[PDB]
Amino acid sequence: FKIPIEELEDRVFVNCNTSITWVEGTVGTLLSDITRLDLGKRILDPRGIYRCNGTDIYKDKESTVQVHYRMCQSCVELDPATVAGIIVTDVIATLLLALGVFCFA
Amino acid sequence: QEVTQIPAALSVPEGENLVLNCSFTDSAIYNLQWFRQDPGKGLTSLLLIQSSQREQTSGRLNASLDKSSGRSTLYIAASQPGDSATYLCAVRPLYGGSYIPTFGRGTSLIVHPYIQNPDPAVYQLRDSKSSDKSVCLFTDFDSQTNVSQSKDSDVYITDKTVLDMRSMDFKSNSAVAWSNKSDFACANAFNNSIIPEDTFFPSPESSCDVKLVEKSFETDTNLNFQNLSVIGFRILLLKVAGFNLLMTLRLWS
Amino acid sequence: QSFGLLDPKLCYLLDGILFIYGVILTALFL
Amino acid sequence: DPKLCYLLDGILFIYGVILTALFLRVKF
Amino acid sequence: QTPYKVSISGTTVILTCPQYPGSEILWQHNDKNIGGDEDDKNIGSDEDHLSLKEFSELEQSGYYVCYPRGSKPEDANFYLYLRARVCENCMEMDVMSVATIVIVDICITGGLLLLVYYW
Amino acid sequence: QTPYKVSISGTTVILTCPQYPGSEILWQHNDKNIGGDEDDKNIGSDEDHLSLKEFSELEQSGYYVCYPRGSKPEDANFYLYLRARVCENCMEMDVMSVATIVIVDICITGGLLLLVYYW
Amino acid sequence: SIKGNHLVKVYDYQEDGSVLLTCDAEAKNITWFKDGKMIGFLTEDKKKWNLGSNAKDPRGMYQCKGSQNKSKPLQVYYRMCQNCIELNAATISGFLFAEIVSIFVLAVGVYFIA
Amino acid sequence: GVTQTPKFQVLKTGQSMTLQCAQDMNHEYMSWYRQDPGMGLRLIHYSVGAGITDQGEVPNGYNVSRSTTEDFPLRLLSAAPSQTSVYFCASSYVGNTGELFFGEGSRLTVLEDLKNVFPPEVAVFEPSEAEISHTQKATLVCLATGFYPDHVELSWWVNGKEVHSGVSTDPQPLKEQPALNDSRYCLSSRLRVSATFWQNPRNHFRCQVQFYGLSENDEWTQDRAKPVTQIVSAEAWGRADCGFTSESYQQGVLSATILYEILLGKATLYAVLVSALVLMAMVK
Ligand SMILES: *[C@@H]1O[C@H](CO)[C@@H](O[C@@H]2O[C@H](CO)[C@@H](O[C@@H]3O[C@H](CO)[C@@H](O)[C@H](O)[C@@H]3O)[C@H](O)[C@H]2NC(C)=O)[C@H](O)[C@H]1NC(C)=O
Ligand SMILES: *[C@@H]1O[C@H](CO)[C@@H](O[C@@H]2O[C@H](CO)[C@@H](O[C@@H]3O[C@H](CO)[C@@H](O)[C@H](O)[C@@H]3O)[C@H](O)[C@H]2NC(C)=O)[C@H](O)[C@H]1NC(C)=O
Ligand SMILES: *[C@@H]1O[C@H](CO)[C@@H](O[C@@H]2O[C@H](CO)[C@@H](O[C@@H]3O[C@H](CO)[C@@H](O)[C@H](O)[C@@H]3O)[C@H](O)[C@H]2NC(C)=O)[C@H](O)[C@H]1NC(C)=O
Ligand SMILES: *[C@@H]1O[C@H](CO)[C@@H](O[C@@H]2O[C@H](CO)[C@@H](O)[C@H](O)[C@H]2NC(C)=O)[C@H](O)[C@H]1NC(C)=O
Ligand SMILES: *[C@@H]1O[C@H](CO)[C@@H](O[C@@H]2O[C@H](CO)[C@@H](O)[C@H](O)[C@H]2NC(C)=O)[C@H](O)[C@H]1NC(C)=O
Ligand SMILES: CC(C)CCC[C@@H](C)[C@H]1CC[C@H]2[C@@H]3CC=C4C[C@@H](O)CC[C@]4(C)[C@H]3CC[C@]12C
Ligand SMILES: CC(C)CCC[C@@H](C)[C@H]1CC[C@H]2[C@@H]3CC=C4C[C@@H](O)CC[C@]4(C)[C@H]3CC[C@]12C
Ligand SMILES: *[C@@H]1O[C@H](CO)[C@@H](O)[C@H](O)[C@H]1NC(C)=O
Ligand SMILES: *[C@@H]1O[C@H](CO)[C@@H](O)[C@H](O)[C@H]1NC(C)=O
Ligand SMILES: *[C@@H]1O[C@H](CO)[C@@H](O)[C@H](O)[C@H]1NC(C)=O
Ligand SMILES: *[C@@H]1O[C@H](CO)[C@@H](O)[C@H](O)[C@H]1NC(C)=O
Ligand SMILES: *[C@@H]1O[C@H](CO)[C@@H](O)[C@H](O)[C@H]1NC(C)=O
Repeated sequence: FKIPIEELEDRVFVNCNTSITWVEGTVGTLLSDITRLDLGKRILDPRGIYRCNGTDIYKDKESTVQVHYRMCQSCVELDPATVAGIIVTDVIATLLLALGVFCFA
Repeated sequence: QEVTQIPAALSVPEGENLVLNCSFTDSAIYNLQWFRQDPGKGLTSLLLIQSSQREQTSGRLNASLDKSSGRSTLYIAASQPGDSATYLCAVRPLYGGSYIPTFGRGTSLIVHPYIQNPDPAVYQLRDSKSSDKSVCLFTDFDSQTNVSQSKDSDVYITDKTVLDMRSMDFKSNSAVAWSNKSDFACANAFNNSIIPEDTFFPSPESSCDVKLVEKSFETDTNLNFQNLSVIGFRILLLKVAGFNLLMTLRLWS
Repeated sequence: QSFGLLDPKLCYLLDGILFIYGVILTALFL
Repeated sequence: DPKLCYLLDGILFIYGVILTALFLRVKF
Repeated sequence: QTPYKVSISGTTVILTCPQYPGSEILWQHNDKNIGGDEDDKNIGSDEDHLSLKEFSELEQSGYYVCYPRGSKPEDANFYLYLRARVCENCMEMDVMSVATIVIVDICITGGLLLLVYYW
Repeated sequence: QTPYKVSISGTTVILTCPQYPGSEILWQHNDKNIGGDEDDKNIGSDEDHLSLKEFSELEQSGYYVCYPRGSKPEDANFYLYLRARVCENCMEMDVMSVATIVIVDICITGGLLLLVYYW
Repeated sequence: SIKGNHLVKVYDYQEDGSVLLTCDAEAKNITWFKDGKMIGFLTEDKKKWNLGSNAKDPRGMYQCKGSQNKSKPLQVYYRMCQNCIELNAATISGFLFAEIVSIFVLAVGVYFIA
Repeated sequence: GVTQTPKFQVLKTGQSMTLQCAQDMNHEYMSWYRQDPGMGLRLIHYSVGAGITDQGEVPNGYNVSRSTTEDFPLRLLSAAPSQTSVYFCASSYVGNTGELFFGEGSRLTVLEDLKNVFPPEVAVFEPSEAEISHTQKATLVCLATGFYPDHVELSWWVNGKEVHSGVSTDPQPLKEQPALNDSRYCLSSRLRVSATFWQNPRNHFRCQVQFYGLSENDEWTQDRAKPVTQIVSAEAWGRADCGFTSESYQQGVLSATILYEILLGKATLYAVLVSALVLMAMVK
């Protein structure tokens, strides 16, 4: 079944005709009305499973929805050549320090 | 033949039950339609009453017909500000003639949202570039308060409008007045209409807190890569500094 | 608030490599 | 935040160089 | 209910639907059949996995569901809503993870320090 | 085939329309006429150059086009899209540019180290 | 306009750095050209062509192939300040202090070794 | 459904215009209604089938034809100033249900001379700091002033997408000079946003105004630019102006990065020098 969720102004909410049953995941917060549940900021990666009955023709109906948001606020850009560049720089630097302590010894 | 609606205008607070009546001079009809217009933007109808049907219900809307009494009623349960629109009543003759509908004069409805925490205040918006006008905003006033036009032609005041913010489920009322010439300090602009004495007039002095600003901070991938570049540069700097120091000690020995 | 890996904890992490190291070798003259 | 970070970094750096001069000159 | 197993490796996105033992399966996304034909090499279907190549955030984010084969769209009752951003060679690291390499880098250097000093 | 020539100097931005030589050249910006004359002092026109002074990103970033006199600007064979946040006296750190300031530093340093070495 | 071809328009404002171009050609084949060269093939289910973050400063010549004889090239030019430094007295003051103390440490070091 | 075109139209006294209405549900009954402000709604010619036509209640000055049940055109052979009104197209089935489907509507204006029309000027004003300090909410107001006629559509765009939440628009324009006609109209719209979202520099707010005016075939001989149908927009960036934001972070980290490679080249050059002396001593 279609569980409608909307993305108003960096916040994510779950909207249903009736109450929201919570399964393991981000609990979030509830608004002034029980029928709508708030999941917080979009860039906080809200992940969870939620349940809700519909109305009219759907009632009685069981519905389950899984929400999976994967934002890259914790991602970086580096091609394999660039990576190899950093490991090369650190290994030559470490060997340079090793040479220095060799001269000290 | 003719359709008359009673009343023509209505103003009620939100949550009240509403009764609207439509009248016709001929009972030899087969149709009944109720339309919604707000204020134009086409006509929307969610209702249908047939001559063989006494009552029709859809959503929060009830409707009844009495052909013998020549009466038609529309019932609204728990009226909301979204119901503020012009409602029409239409009928069609039973005979297989011209099938011309005879629309009524129409009924206007305004529903006032119930504000939970009144907080009247007047704020001044900073003037934008390429514009010589000044704008001030009066907002969060109780629904029993209400504004009127200015006393001079060089000052323009708009009517109050209701706002809905789904993210914070908030409802509010506000009005906007602007003028171009002279002395337009909005401590005097909203004058023709009486406003509550506790209305907040902020001082021209401005103040704010960095704590609220920090809540809006966000991150991007390029910034993250730049930060890792920073950390890397520090690592190589410490390593080369250690080697340099070691060389100073060796050569000074 | 979403720092990702722009968290300030990284900002004051590497200076620890000289902070807690500095507070130890200070014992040489005492 | 970052600017204060580098100020602490510089402060520890000057402390370290002064102390390094200290034991370098004291010992030999 | 068994959660959808989603895996990201760069711009390649893999969907797993362990809710059935298998032997028949079909996908749907935003009310259209995705993954049922070989004619497009950008996408592919495995025994239990669905493979997307150069995933695009804006127009490929939405509802995903397993039918499975022989079933009908309306009888589905457990949907997944996915909207994710990704770049080529974009991997995920957390604050604690990136703090690990810094310490071991010092740790290995300590290993070099002790043994060259013996010479 | 010949691309547009764009020049930048602080808050002053000047464009060049190398095509349509000889004939009188007119300009449009966001499908509105723009040029020299005396309507504004911040904007001036040359024989084939359009000069913008004290630039602003909010209202001056958009489509631009140069067309000959008489010929309809819509029938012009080319279009340009321009965005740039202008900064007064804010010189930039291009990858080739940042290499330069490094080398100049050894030049100035390489001098004062030898005198104290020769000290 | 459309009757003057110019079939390439740009979708620019986007909560991430991606810059998007739109070709209004028929959905049977969409191919993209950069400086007149084959650079990419776009499928009918795809509608946009991505040039990555605007921070890379995408500046080039682009055109798309529909059923008739290409599209008028569009010269897109981006100059963002991912690299503009604002020369306020605080910044030059800080850079000045930084490199003068740097030269101080080199002076002390070279005086020590020599 | 019922589709009618165009949304808006401006005409010169004496011009000719034809309105298009089409349906795809094989409705037998088609009708046209014109609505004038505050005296009633009236009926124009109608057709219940292909090839027939009965006159309406205001039949003068309007013209129709029924050659195909899927299309119903309305034609104005000669435009008069009194014909300025709002028009609607209606279609329905016969007998089965009695339902009625109303078109989106068309707005038309006839003027003596076209020199009076003007394009709107759009401005956007940022919220006061007092409001965000007190109610922790930011309100954006967009003004659209001095245009003629009022064939204007206004919308808000955030990050390249249209928003339909937290937006209020004045249902009726306000005239600059209400004493006499004609006069240029002013319109205002309000958008309210939580203080956290407004104070984000990446958030870009745009106020779009779409104006319907003259066509390319319209003759223009005035000393000003031809007011063709166009779109006027106003832009605005999110800002805070009291505290630390990402823009300060970006420039700070970039200046820090820059300083690091001069320090790195500094350190590498010094390391090269001492190591060069070291290996020279080693070789010798
Ligand atoms: C939550 O409650 C709302 C309000 O009742 C439900 O929305 C309603 O959904 C029905 C379909 O279930 C819509 O009917 C529509 O009618 C026509 C038929 O030609 C067509 O537009 C659609 O195919 C559809 O059948 C109805 O318009 C819609 N709204 C109202 C005010 O009744 C909703 O389904 C409930 N459930 C969920 C999960 O949101
Ligand atoms: C949302 O939907 C459910 C589905 O009908 C609503 O009814 C609840 O359904 C469950 C599952 O069938 C019932 O639990 C069962 O009840 C009996 C007695 O124990 C038995 O068949 C099973 O052992 C099982 O426990 C539950 O009683 C029933 N609840 C009610 C009030 O009828 C459910 O109420 C809806 N949820 C909400 C929050 O409105
Ligand atoms: C558009 O509607 C107009 C009416 O506004 C129709 O044009 C007018 O039609 C009448 C006949 O219906 C034309 O001639 C008349 O006939 C005789 C000739 O002596 C006499 O009764 C009248 O003096 C009159 O001339 C008439 O010429 C014509 N229009 C005008 C301006 O005089 C017309 O049928 C409709 N157009 C269509 C369906 O294409
Ligand atoms: C709308 O119709 C209702 C229902 O008929 C009217 O309520 C009746 O009003 C009359 C006259 O006062 C009373 O005698 C009846 O007892 C009321 N109830 C019924 C069930 O008839 C109502 O007055 C009408 N409203 C308007 C504004 O005309
Ligand atoms: C759309 O164009 C693409 C390429 O842009 C076509 O696919 C390739 O076409 C080339 C050139 O003819 C062939 O060598 C390849 O074998 C094709 N590859 C595939 C996977 O088909 C594609 O055929 C065009 N679409 C249609 C419907 O003709
Ligand atoms: C990371 C980069 C930017 C900094 C490099 C650190 C270098 C410049 C530091 C590390 C060790 C330092 C030396 C440590 C000890 C002495 C002996 C003292 O009697 C004078 C200062 C002097 C000679 C210091 C000069 C500066 C020095 C060589
Ligand atoms: C590790 C040793 C060499 C000391 C660290 C170097 C010092 C002098 C450098 C490193 C980082 C630098 C800071 C980096 C960024 C800024 C922000 C800018 O708007 C003003 C200058 C300021 C505040 C710099 C001042 C100088 C600084 C503190
Ligand atoms: C409204 O309509 C319903 C239809 O079932 C009817 O039962 C009811 O009596 C009507 N009136 C009210 C006040 O609910
Ligand atoms: C405004 O408020 C007054 C006083 O409550 C009320 O009488 C009046 O009807 C309201 N409306 C107008 C349009 O004046
Ligand atoms: C605004 O005021 C100025 C200064 O008095 C005046 O010259 C100008 O005409 C006014 N503008 C309008 C549109 O009335
Ligand atoms: C506003 O109204 C007050 C009375 O309420 C009156 O004394 C005053 O003159 C009016 N005008 C201004 C500008 O204050
Ligand atoms: C595209 O270009 C040529 C140019 O002469 C034109 O005649 C032809 O019809 C067009 N379409 C094609 C080749 O499909």
